[PDB]
Amino acid sequence: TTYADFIASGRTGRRNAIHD
Amino acid sequence: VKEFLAKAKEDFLKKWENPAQNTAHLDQFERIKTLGTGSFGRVMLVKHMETGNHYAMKILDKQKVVKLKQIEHTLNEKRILQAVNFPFLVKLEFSFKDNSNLYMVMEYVPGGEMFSHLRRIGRFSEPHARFYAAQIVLTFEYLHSLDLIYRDLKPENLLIDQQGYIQVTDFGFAKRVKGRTWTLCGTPEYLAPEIILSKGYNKAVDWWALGVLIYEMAAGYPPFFADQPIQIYEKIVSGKVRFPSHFSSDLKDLLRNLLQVDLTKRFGNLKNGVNDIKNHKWFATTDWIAIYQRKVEAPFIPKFKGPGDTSNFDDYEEEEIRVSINEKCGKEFSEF
Ligand SMILES: N[C@H](COc1cncc(/C=C/c2ccncc2)c1)Cc1c[nH]c2ccccc12
Repeated sequence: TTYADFIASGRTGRRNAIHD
Repeated sequence: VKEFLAKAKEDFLKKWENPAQNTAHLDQFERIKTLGTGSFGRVMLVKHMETGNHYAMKILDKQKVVKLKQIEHTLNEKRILQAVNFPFLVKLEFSFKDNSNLYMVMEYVPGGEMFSHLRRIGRFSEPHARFYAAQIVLTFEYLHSLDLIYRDLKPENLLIDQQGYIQVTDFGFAKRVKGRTWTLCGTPEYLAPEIILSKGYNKAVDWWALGVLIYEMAAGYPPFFADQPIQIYEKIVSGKVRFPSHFSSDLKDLLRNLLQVDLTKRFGNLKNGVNDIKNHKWFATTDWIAIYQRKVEAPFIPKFKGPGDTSNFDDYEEEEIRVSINEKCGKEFSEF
């Protein structure tokens, strides 16, 4: 399930901003 | 509304043109605990001795800010924060600087990040997501009316207060602009196609981020994710979006228009402005005035055993605050 794929991804923690 | 905004702009402008400066000293606060850490700064819980109040103090290392070329963005943040005032914006109480750091003391929101709550519970119901989303709608209406673009919307930057309402924080990317801007900034999952394509953008990017926020709040995961930013950016510009089975027909409709890759018809950036959003089916039951007054029943009240409590916040390695005996970047930060 998409829920499962999300929890298994490396993007469930606090996401950092970008610029450079 | 138009009546409210008009007067709001008057107060903001006076402050914007004559920013308060150096309204406190480091030695007037007691260091309690670190609440977050970033590349050029950190946020700590502190206790103000005179009043016995607890505050969140954002400390930025001037040298690291310069290395990361965020000087102007930092000046933008403070100048804007000391001038705004809205029920859903965390209040800046004091600001000052010393030889090494810049300091911004804000009101403490013990409830914690929406992020933490959202992840623990999985997803919020639609009435729940609608309650929070409505607060962002009015906040963006407010900010934009002042020619301010937020550019940093995400669950990580939303705090939940004692009344259960949201408090937006982190104005690191906020900027006052009329017309287009070009800085590549934000968070991968939340970037509008215009930003990734590097082609001059306006406040429409905030409304797009609202689209991402609502989806994540209601689904439990963002509409666009993958382990590599590139991979995430490919999905955002594709013009493709999948919606969970439980999403209501209206919600899917509100999101199709918000996550519109064609910013020349994306809700919020149309002739009707924000009203295309406020008068949409999914918000039919929302009493916008009730939300601003905070007279609506909150879907959840965070708990705390007392002021100063930090259990709604993660633990972070406690590092020491040093201040060199030599001024570091005076000129660059003179107006702060
Ligand atoms: N995302 C964390 C916290 O970020 C911020 C940023 N600005 C204001 C608050 C405000 C937090 C807060 C907490 C409780 N009550 C009131 C306000 C929190 C680390 C982080 C990412 N970029 C940063 C840049 C500078 C310092 C830290 C970070």
